[PDB]
Amino acid sequence: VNPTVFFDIAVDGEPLGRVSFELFADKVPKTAENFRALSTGEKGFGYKGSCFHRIIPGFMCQGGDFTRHNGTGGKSIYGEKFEDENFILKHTGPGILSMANAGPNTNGSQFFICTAKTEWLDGKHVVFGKVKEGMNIVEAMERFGSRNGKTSKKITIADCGQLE
Amino acid sequence: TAXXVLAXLLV
Ligand SMILES: [Cl-]
Repeated sequence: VNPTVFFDIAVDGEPLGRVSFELFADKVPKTAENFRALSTGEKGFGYKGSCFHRIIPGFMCQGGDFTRHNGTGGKSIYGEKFEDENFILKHTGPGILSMANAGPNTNGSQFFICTAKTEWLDGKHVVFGKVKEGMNIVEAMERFGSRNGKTSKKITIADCGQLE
Repeated sequence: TAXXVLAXLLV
């Protein structure tokens, strides 16, 4: 009933496995639609081929900067930035998908996948989905991070799209 | 965060 998207993750070019997400379009339709379209590539740009640039074990894996590959870039399907839709959903545990930002109302394309409860981000980052399948892949990704977030190998979204 | 990354646990 909500949409599902997938990422096929690779590590230094070698496939690791698929992560699928449920997007809570029933609660955050504008934010879900952004991520869904960036995953299908239907606006002529998006997540395919981009990297996870900041992975902090025990916290989260951050990605989605498909324009500058370092945190400084990214763009939404609506323009460079869009508003915080709402903060209905909370950072309740591992597998939550939420927007990265540069302060209030600055959503673009960068996102994070939590590997722990991150409740101090409630009311500041818009939660819009959750890992459905492949949490083991996300845990595998964590192994390549570090305390400052720099990754020890290149972690890429080799392919992505919509399942259901 | 996306731009100035600060200390503690932010995105
Ligand atoms: Cl697709």
